[PDB]
Amino acid sequence: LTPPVSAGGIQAYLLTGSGAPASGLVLFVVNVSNIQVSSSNVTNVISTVVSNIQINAKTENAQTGATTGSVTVRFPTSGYNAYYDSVDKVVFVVVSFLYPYTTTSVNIPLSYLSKYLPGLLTAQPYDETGAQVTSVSSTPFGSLIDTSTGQQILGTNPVLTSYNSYTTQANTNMQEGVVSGTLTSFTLGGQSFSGSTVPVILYAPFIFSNSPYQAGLYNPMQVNGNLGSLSSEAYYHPVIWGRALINTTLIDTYASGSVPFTFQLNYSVPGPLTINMAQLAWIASINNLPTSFTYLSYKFSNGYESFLGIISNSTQLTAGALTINPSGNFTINGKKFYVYLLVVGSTNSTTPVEYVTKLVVEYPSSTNFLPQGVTVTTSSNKYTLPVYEIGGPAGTTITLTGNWYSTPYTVQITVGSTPTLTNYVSQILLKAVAYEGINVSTTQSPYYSTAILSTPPSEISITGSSTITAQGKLTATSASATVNLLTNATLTYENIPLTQYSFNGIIVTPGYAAINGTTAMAYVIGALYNKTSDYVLSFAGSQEPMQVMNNNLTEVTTLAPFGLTLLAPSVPATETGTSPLQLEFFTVPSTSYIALVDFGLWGNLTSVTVSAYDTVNNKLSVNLGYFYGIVIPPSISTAPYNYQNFICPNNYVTVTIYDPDAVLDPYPSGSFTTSSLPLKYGNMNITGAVIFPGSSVYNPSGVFGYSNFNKGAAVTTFTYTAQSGPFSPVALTGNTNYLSQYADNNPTDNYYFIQTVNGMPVLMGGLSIVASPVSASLPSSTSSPGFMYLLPSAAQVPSPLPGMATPNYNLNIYITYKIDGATVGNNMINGLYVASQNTLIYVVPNGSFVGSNIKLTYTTTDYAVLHYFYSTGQYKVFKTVSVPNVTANLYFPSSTTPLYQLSVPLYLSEPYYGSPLPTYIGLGTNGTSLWNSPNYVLFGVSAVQQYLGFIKSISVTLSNGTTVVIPLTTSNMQTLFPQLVGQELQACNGTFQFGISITGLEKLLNLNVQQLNNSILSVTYHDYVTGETLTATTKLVALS
Ligand SMILES: *[C@@H]1O[C@H](CO)[C@@H](O[C@@H]2O[C@H](CO[C@H]3O[C@H](CO)[C@@H](O)[C@H](O)[C@@H]3O)[C@@H](O[C@H]3O[C@H](CO)[C@@H](O)[C@H](O)[C@@H]3O)[C@H](O[C@@H]3O[C@H](CS(=O)(=O)O)[C@@H](O[C@@H]4O[C@H](CO)[C@@H](O)[C@H](O)[C@H]4O)[C@H](O)[C@H]3O)[C@H]2NC(C)=O)[C@H](O)[C@H]1NC(C)=O
Ligand SMILES: *[C@@H]1O[C@H](CO)[C@@H](O[C@@H]2O[C@H](CO[C@H]3O[C@H](CO)[C@@H](O)[C@H](O)[C@@H]3O)[C@@H](O[C@H]3O[C@H](CO)[C@@H](O)[C@H](O)[C@@H]3O)[C@H](O[C@@H]3O[C@H](CS(=O)(=O)O)[C@@H](O)[C@H](O)[C@H]3O)[C@H]2NC(C)=O)[C@H](O)[C@H]1NC(C)=O
Ligand SMILES: *[C@@H]1O[C@H](CO)[C@@H](O[C@@H]2O[C@H](CO[C@H]3O[C@H](CO)[C@@H](O)[C@H](O)[C@@H]3O)[C@@H](O[C@H]3O[C@H](CO)[C@@H](O)[C@H](O)[C@@H]3O)[C@H](O[C@@H]3O[C@H](CS(=O)(=O)O)[C@@H](O)[C@H](O)[C@H]3O)[C@H]2NC(C)=O)[C@H](O)[C@H]1NC(C)=O
Ligand SMILES: *[C@@H]1O[C@H](CO)[C@@H](O[C@@H]2O[C@H](CO[C@H]3O[C@H](CO)[C@@H](O)[C@H](O)[C@@H]3O)[C@@H](O[C@H]3O[C@H](CO)[C@@H](O)[C@H](O)[C@@H]3O)[C@H](O[C@@H]3O[C@H](CS(=O)(=O)O)[C@@H](O)[C@H](O)[C@H]3O)[C@H]2NC(C)=O)[C@H](O)[C@H]1NC(C)=O
Ligand SMILES: *[C@@H]1O[C@H](CO)[C@@H](O[C@@H]2O[C@H](CO[C@H]3O[C@H](CO)[C@@H](O)[C@H](O)[C@@H]3O)[C@@H](O[C@H]3O[C@H](CO)[C@@H](O)[C@H](O)[C@@H]3O)[C@H](O[C@@H]3O[C@H](CS(=O)(=O)O)[C@@H](O)[C@H](O)[C@H]3O)[C@H]2NC(C)=O)[C@H](O)[C@H]1NC(C)=O
Ligand SMILES: *[C@@H]1O[C@H](CO)[C@@H](O[C@@H]2O[C@H](CO[C@H]3O[C@H](CO)[C@@H](O)[C@H](O)[C@@H]3O)[C@@H](O)[C@H](O[C@@H]3O[C@H](CS(=O)(=O)O)[C@@H](O)[C@H](O)[C@H]3O)[C@H]2NC(C)=O)[C@H](O)[C@H]1NC(C)=O
Ligand SMILES: *[C@@H]1O[C@H](CO)[C@@H](O[C@@H]2O[C@H](CO)[C@@H](O)[C@H](O[C@@H]3O[C@H](CS(=O)(=O)O)[C@@H](O)[C@H](O)[C@H]3O)[C@H]2NC(C)=O)[C@H](O)[C@H]1NC(C)=O
Ligand SMILES: *[C@@H]1O[C@H](CO)[C@@H](O[C@@H]2O[C@H](CO)[C@@H](O)[C@H](O[C@@H]3O[C@H](CS(=O)(=O)O)[C@@H](O)[C@H](O)[C@H]3O)[C@H]2NC(C)=O)[C@H](O)[C@H]1NC(C)=O
Ligand SMILES: *[C@@H]1O[C@H](CO)[C@@H](O[C@@H]2O[C@H](CO[C@H]3O[C@H](CO)[C@@H](O)[C@H](O)[C@@H]3O)[C@@H](O)[C@H](O)[C@H]2NC(C)=O)[C@H](O)[C@H]1NC(C)=O
Ligand SMILES: *[C@@H]1O[C@H](CO)[C@@H](O[C@@H]2O[C@H](CO)[C@@H](O)[C@H](O)[C@H]2NC(C)=O)[C@H](O)[C@H]1NC(C)=O
Ligand SMILES: *[C@@H]1O[C@H](CO)[C@@H](O[C@@H]2O[C@H](CO)[C@@H](O)[C@H](O)[C@H]2NC(C)=O)[C@H](O)[C@H]1NC(C)=O
Ligand SMILES: *[C@@H]1O[C@H](CO)[C@@H](O[C@@H]2O[C@H](CO)[C@@H](O)[C@H](O)[C@H]2NC(C)=O)[C@H](O)[C@H]1NC(C)=O
Ligand SMILES: *[C@@H]1O[C@H](CO)[C@@H](O[C@@H]2O[C@H](CO)[C@@H](O)[C@H](O)[C@H]2NC(C)=O)[C@H](O)[C@H]1NC(C)=O
Ligand SMILES: *[C@@H]1O[C@H](CO)[C@@H](O)[C@H](O)[C@H]1NC(C)=O
Repeated sequence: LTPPVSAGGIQAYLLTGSGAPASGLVLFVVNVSNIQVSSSNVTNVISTVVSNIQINAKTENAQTGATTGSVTVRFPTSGYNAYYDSVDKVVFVVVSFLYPYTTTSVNIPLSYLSKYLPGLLTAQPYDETGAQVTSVSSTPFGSLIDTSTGQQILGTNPVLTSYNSYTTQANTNMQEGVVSGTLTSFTLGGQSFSGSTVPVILYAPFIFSNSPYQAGLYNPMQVNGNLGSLSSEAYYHPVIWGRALINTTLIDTYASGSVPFTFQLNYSVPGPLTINMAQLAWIASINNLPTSFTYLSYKFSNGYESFLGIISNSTQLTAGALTINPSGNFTINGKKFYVYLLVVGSTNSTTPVEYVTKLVVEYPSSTNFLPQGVTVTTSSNKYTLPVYEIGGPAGTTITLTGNWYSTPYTVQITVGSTPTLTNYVSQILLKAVAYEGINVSTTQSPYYSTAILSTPPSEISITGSSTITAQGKLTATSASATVNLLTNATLTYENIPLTQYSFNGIIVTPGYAAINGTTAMAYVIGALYNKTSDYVLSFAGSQEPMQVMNNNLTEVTTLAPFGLTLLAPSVPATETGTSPLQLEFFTVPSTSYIALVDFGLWGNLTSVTVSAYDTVNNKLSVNLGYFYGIVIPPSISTAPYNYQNFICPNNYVTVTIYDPDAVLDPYPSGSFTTSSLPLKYGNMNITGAVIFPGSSVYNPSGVFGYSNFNKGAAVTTFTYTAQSGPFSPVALTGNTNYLSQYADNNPTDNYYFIQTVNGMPVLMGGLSIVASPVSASLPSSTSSPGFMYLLPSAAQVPSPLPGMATPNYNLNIYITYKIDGATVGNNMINGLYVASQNTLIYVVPNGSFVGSNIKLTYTTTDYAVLHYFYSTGQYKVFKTVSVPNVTANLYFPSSTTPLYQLSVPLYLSEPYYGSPLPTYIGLGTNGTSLWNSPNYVLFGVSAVQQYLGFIKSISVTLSNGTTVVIPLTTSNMQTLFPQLVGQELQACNGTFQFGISITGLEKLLNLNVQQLNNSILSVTYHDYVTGETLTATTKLVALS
C-alpha cells in the first residue's frame, strides 16, 4: 500500500479504479499487526479500535484556499459496520461521504477491495460479533455524531448540506471538499497506537491551480534567479519566448489513468497595428475597366500568378484572330452574364494554368434591396473554373471586345516590361487563436502536471475588423459613386443607369517575405441604381477567405454578407454612408511562427489567455490561465586568463554564452517532437499541434481524442552518438529532412525547429569557430547540424527548483604544441578538433604557438531576435582567445664563482617548457637540445620528443682581454657537461638545472690552470618558442 501505514498507525485511501462501486468513498486502516488476535476475542479488539477514531470534514474555495466550513465527528456506539482481516492484520472501515449513499449503506464486492487488502482473497474478513462474512459495506456519514454537540449530525449543518449537494456546488461556488482523520492515542495489551492521515480530496471543479503560482502557469527559470529583474514577479506575471515549453498544473477529480487534454490559446495586443497587403486579383464589369492601361501579372512565393476578371453580356470576347471563351456563367433574375479569367503574360496559352475552385458574386435584390448572391459555375455546372494565360513580347498591345447590356465596349492592354506588384497599407484591430494537445499521466491524483508550447506549429487564424464607406452623386437618370476600404484601396463606379447592375472587387494577400500568395480573401461588390418613392443607390458584397494549393484557389469558409443603402427624392444630391467589414487569414504548419512574428502579434507587448478541455469525461475549465511574451538578445563573456592557462594538461580557458531564447525544454538533455492533426475540442473538431516527448517523429492517423487515433512506426529517431577520429566526438544523427519538427537545447541544431520553408532555413544561427595561423574552421561545408554536443548548465541546491536549465552555456578550450605529431593509427594530430562534450582542442607547431588564437562568433537562434534587432546588429556577438608572450632567462646562481669548484649550476627558466614530472632536456652535437616528458597525457594522446632550442656559443675572456670561443665538438660537449641532461625542479614550473664542468673548462682550454686564469665565462642559448636569445655570465676567480 502506497503511501505506507506505520507501526501502530492509522492511514486512509480514496477508493478508485474500475469496479469501485461509488464516488466519495474513503477507506481507513489501522495497522493492528502489532498485537495478538483470534475469532474468540476479536469483538473486543475491533470495538477497542473504532471508539478512538475521529473524522474531520471541510468545504473550501478551490482558487483562494480559504476554509468556508469545518465539522468534526466520531463513530456512534452501535449501527456502524467494521471489519477485521487475520491475514493482512488490519482493522478497517469505509465511509461514504457524497450523494447518494450519504445516509444508506452501499455494498462493496470483496474482489475490488482486495486490490488494497489481498488477504480478502486469502480468506473471508470477520464481521463485528466475530463471524466470517462474504461482503463489506459503508457506514453512512449522516449517522455520525458532532463532537462539539453530543448529538447525531443535523440536516441544517453547512458541511453535510454541501456534501449532499456537490454536483452543482463545485462549479457554482468554486467549492472543494476535503477529509482527514486521526486516532486518539490509546493503550491496548501493553502496546500503544497513534496517528493522523494525509488529507484526501473528495471533489473539486476542473481548474487551473492558483497556489503558489497565482497565474496558473510559470516559467521555472524566472522562479529561480536567472533572468534579472523579472524574477521579482515570477508568481503573478509569467513570461516566455516564442518556441519553448511553459509549465502548468491542473486539478481533475473526475478522471482516472492517463488523459488527453486539448487547449485553446487567444493572443492579443493593445491598440491597432499597421499591416501590409498585396493585390492578387481585380474583378469587374467591362464598363468599369479603363479604356487603356499597362499591365503584367506577378508571381508569388508559392508560384501562383495574379489575374484579371472581366464580366460581360456577350458569349465571347473577340480580338481579331483570337477568340476567348468564358471561364464560367451565372444569371440575375433571368439576365445572363459570363465571367472571363485572364493572366497577362508570355504567350496565348491554349490549355489551363490555374483555377478558382468556387467564387461568389453578390447583388442588391430588387425585391428588398437586401443582399443575395450565387456561385459562378462552368457550362456543365461543375464548380472549378479555368484561368488562361495570354500575351506576347514587351510593348505588345491587344484590344479585347465585349458588350455590357446593349452597348459594345473595347479595352486595350499593353504588355508591360516589369511585373505590376500593387500594395495596400492598412491599420487593423487584429487578434489570433490556436489549438494544441498532449497526453498527461500522473503519479499523484488529482494533480496533473505538464508543459505546453508557447506557439503551436499548426493552422492559426488571424482576424480583424475595419471599415467600408461610400461617397455618392445622383442625377435624374443615373448615379456616380466611389468606395474606400483597407485604408487606401479605392474602387470607382462608371455612372450606373436606372435598372442596371454593375460590379467591381479585389482579392488580397499579405505582403510579407515567406507567406506571400499562400492565403487570401475575396471581396466583390455588386451595385444597383433604381427608383421607388426615392431614388435608391445600393451596394451588396461577399466577404470570403481562401487558400491556394496545387494551382487551385479555394473557399476555406464563407462569411455573412454586408450591405449599404443610400436614398433621396431630390434629383440633384450628394450622399454618404458606412459599414463594418471583416478580414480572416489562415496559416499553414511550417509557416506559423514566422507569420505571427511578421504580422506583429508576437513581441514584448503580447498577452495570451488559455482554457482547457478534458477529452475523456468532456469538461471545460471554470477559469483561465494568463501569460505574456518576451524577446531577448544574446551576450558572450570569459573568466580572466593569464599565462598559467596554457602551461599544463589540466588547465583551460572558459567562455560563457548567455542566450535564453535557445532553451526550448526546461530539463537540460530533454527532447520533444511535434506533428499536426485534427483534435477534439468541445462540440467540434479543429486542426492543432500534438506534442510528443522523446527523440522520434510520427505521422499519426485518425482524430486525437477518439479510438480512431493511432501513431505508426517512427519515421526517424535522432540521436547523439560517439564517432570516429582522434579523441571521440559526440554528434547528431538522423534524417535531416525532418529536422524542423524536432526540439532540443543545442544551439548548433535548434535553429531548425519551426523555421524551415521550401526545405531551407530562414536563419543561420548558432556557433562558428575560426583559428589561426594553422588554417582551420568548424563547421566544414560537409557537416551535419549538431556537429558538437553543447548543453546549458543546471541549477544548484539553494535554488527552489534544482536540476532545471540556466541560460548559460559553458565551453572549454585548450591550445597546445606538446602533442603535435602524435598519431592514432593512420591519423596525424594537426589543427582544430572537437572532444568530449563542450570541449575544443587546437594543436599547433612549436614556433607557431605564441600569438596563436581562436575567434568565436555567436548568432541568435530565434527569428524574433533577428526581426526586432536587425537594425543595430545586436543579434550577433564575438570573443577572441589568444596565447600571450612570456619572459624567459638563463642564469648562473652568482656573478662570481671560484676555480676551487669542480662544477657549477646554470639554470634555464621558461614557463612554456614546464610539464608533469619527470621531464628532461638532453643536449648534444652542435649544441642541440631535446625535450621529453612521459607523464604528459591529454585525452589519451601523449607528447613526443620536441626540439625547442640550441646552445649558440661558449666563451671565455682571459686576464689580458684575449677571448677564446670553445668549438662545440662532440668531445667538448662530452667533457664540459658529463651530466648531459637537465631536469625539471618542480611540477609545471618553468625551470631546469644544467651543470657545467669547471674542472673540464680548465683542461678544455689547455690553459695554465690557475696561474693566468683570472677569466670571465659567457654563454648563450636560442629558443624557438619566443624567438629570443638568452645569455649568461660569471667571473672565474682564484687566490691572488
Ligand atoms: C516542467 O515541465 C517539464 C516538461 O518538459 C518537465 O520536464 C520533464 O522532466 C522529467 C524529469 O523531471 C524530474 O526531475 C526534475 C529535476 O530535473 C524535477 O523538477 C521534476 O519534478 C521531476 O522529478 C523528465 O523525465 C525523464 O527523466 C527522469 C529522470 O529524472 C526519468 O525518471 C524519466 O523516466 C524520464 O526519462 C522528462 O524528460 C523526458 O521524459 C520522456 C519520457 S516522459 O515524458 O517522462 O514520459 C523521455 O521520452 C522517452 O525517451 C525514451 C528514451 O530512453 C523512449 O524510450 C521513450 O519512447 C520516450 O517516451 C525523454 O527522453 C526525456 O527527456 C522531462 N520532459 C521533457 C519532455 O523534457 C519538468 O520536470 C517540469 N518542471 C517541474 C519543476 O516539474
Ligand atoms: C523586451 O524586454 C526585455 C526586458 O527589459 C528586454 O531585455 C533586456 O535587454 C536589455 C538590452 O536591450 C535593451 O537596449 C536596447 C538598445 O541598446 C533596446 O532594444 C531596449 O532598450 C532594450 O531594453 C538589457 O538591459 C540592459 O540595457 C538597458 C538599456 O536599455 C539598461 O536599462 C539595463 O540596465 C541593462 O544594462 C537586459 O539585460 C539585463 O539587464 C539587467 C538590468 S535590469 O534591466 O534588470 O535593471 C541585468 O540585471 C541582467 O544581468 C541583464 O541580462 C535585458 N533584460 C533581460 C530580461 O535579460 C528586451 O530587450 C525587450 N525587447 C525588446 C523588443 O526591446
Ligand atoms: C496573341 O494573340 C493576340 C491576338 O491575335 C496577338 O495580338 C496581336 O498582336 C499583334 C502584334 O503581334 C505581332 O508582333 C509581335 C512582336 O511584338 C510578335 O511576337 C507576334 O508574333 C506578331 O507578329 C498586333 O499587331 C500590331 O502590332 C504589330 C507589331 O508587330 C504591327 O503589325 C501593328 O503595329 C499592329 O497594330 C495586333 O493588334 C492589331 O493589329 C491589327 C493589324 S494585324 O497586325 O492584325 O495585321 C490592327 O488593325 C489593330 O489596330 C491592332 O489592334 C494584335 N491583335 C489583336 C487585335 O489583339 C498576339 O500577337 C498573340 N501573341 C503571341 C505572340 O502569341
Ligand atoms: C496516452 O498514453 C497511454 C499510456 O499511458 C496510452 O495507453 C496505452 O496504449 C497503448 C497503445 O498505444 C497506441 O494505440 C492507441 C490506440 O488504442 C493510441 O492512442 C496511441 O497513440 C498508440 O498509437 C497500449 O499498448 C498496447 O498495444 C500495443 C500496440 O500498439 C502493444 O505493443 C502493447 O503490448 C499493448 O498491448 C496500452 O494498452 C494496454 O497496455 C497493457 C500493458 S502493456 O502491454 O502496454 O505493458 C496491456 O496489458 C493491455 O492489453 C493494453 O490494452 C496503453 N498503455 C497502458 C499501460 O495502459 C494511450 O493510448 C495514450 N492516449 C492517447 C490518445 O494517445
Ligand atoms: C620547432 O620549430 C622550429 C622553428 O619552426 C623548427 O626549426 C627548424 O629546424 C629545422 C631542422 O629541424 C628538423 O630536424 C629535426 C631533427 O633534429 C626534427 O626534429 C625537426 O622536425 C625537423 O625535421 C631547420 O630545417 C633545416 O635543416 C635541416 C637539417 O636538419 C634540413 O634537412 C632542412 O632541409 C632545413 O634546411 C629549420 O631551419 C630553416 O629551414 C628552412 C626551411 S623549413 O625546414 O623551415 O621548411 C630553410 O629555408 C632555412 O635555411 C633554415 O634556417 C628550422 N626552421 C626555422 C624556420 O627556423 C624546429 O624543427 C621545430 N622543432 C620541432 C621538432 O618541431
Ligand atoms: C514573396 O516571396 C519571396 C520569397 O521569400 C520574396 O522574395 C525575397 O525577398 C527578399 C527580401 O524580402 C523583403 O523585401 C522585398 C522587396 O525587395 C519585399 O517584397 C518583401 O515583402 C520583404 O520586405 C529579397 O531580398 C530576396 O532576394 C534574396 O535576398 C537574399 C538576402 S535577404 O536577407 O535579403 O533575404 C539573398 O541571399 C538571395 O540571393 C536573394 O535571392 C527575395 N528572394 C527571392 C528568392 O527572390 C518576395 O519579396 C515576396 N514578395 C512580396 C509580395 O512581398
Ligand atoms: C451555367 O449554365 C449552365 C448551362 O450551360 C447551367 O447548368 C444547368 O443547370 C440546370 C439547373 O440547375 C441543370 O438542371 C442542368 O443540368 C441538365 O439538366 C437537363 C434537363 S433541364 O435542366 O434542361 O430541364 C438534363 O439534360 C441533364 O440532367 C443536365 O444536362 C444544367 N445544364 C447543363 C447543360 O449542365 C447553370 O445553371 C448556369 N449557371 C448559372 C448559375 O446560371
Ligand atoms: C445582352 O446582349 C445580347 C447579344 O448577344 C442581346 O441579345 C439579343 O437578344 C434579343 C432578344 O432578347 C434579340 O432581339 C436580338 O436579335 C437580333 O436583333 C438585332 C437588332 S436589335 O433588336 O438588338 O436592335 C438584329 O440585328 C439581328 O438580326 C437579330 O439577331 C439579340 N440581339 C442581338 C444583337 O443579337 C441582349 O439585349 C442583352 N442582354 C441583357 C442582359 O441586357
Ligand atoms: C504494519 O507494520 C509492519 C511494521 O511496520 C509493516 O510490515 C512491514 O512492511 C512491509 C509489509 O507490508 C507491505 O507490503 C505488502 C506487499 O508486499 C502490502 O500488502 C502491505 O499493504 C504493505 O504495504 C514489509 O516490506 C516489511 O518487511 C515489514 N516490516 C517488518 C519487518 O515487519 C506493515 O507495512 C504495516 N502493516 C501492514 C500489513 O500494512
Ligand atoms: C486475544 O486472544 C489470544 C488468545 O486466543 C491472546 O493471545 C495470547 O496472549 C498471551 C498474553 O497476552 C500470550 O502469552 C500468548 O502467546 C497468546 N496465546 C495465543 C493462543 O496466541 C491475545 O493476547 C488476545 N488479545 C487481546 C487484546 O485480548
Ligand atoms: C477565445 O477565442 C474564441 C474563438 O474561438 C472565443 O470563443 C468563442 O466565443 C464566441 C462569443 O464570444 C462564440 O460565438 C463561440 O462559441 C466561441 N468559439 C468557439 C469556436 O468555441 C473567445 O472569444 C475567446 N475566449 C476567451 C478565452 O476569451
Ligand atoms: C620555480 O622553481 C624555482 C627553482 O629553481 C624557484 O626559484 C627559487 O625561488 C625561491 C623563492 O620563490 C628562492 O628562495 C630560490 O633561491 C630559488 N631557487 C634558485 C635555484 O634560485 C621559483 O620560485 C619557482 N617559480 C614558480 C613560479 O613556481
Ligand atoms: C616576445 O617578446 C620578445 C621581447 O620583446 C620579442 O623578442 C624581442 O624582439 C625582437 C624580435 O622582433 C628581437 O630582436 C629581440 O632580441 C627580442 N628582445 C629580447 C628581450 O630579447 C618577441 O618578438 C616576442 N615573441 C613573439 C613571437 O611574439
Ligand atoms: C483545382 O484544380 C485541379 C486541377 O489540377 C484539381 O486538382 C481540383 O479538382 C481543383 N479544385 C479542387 C481542389 O477541388
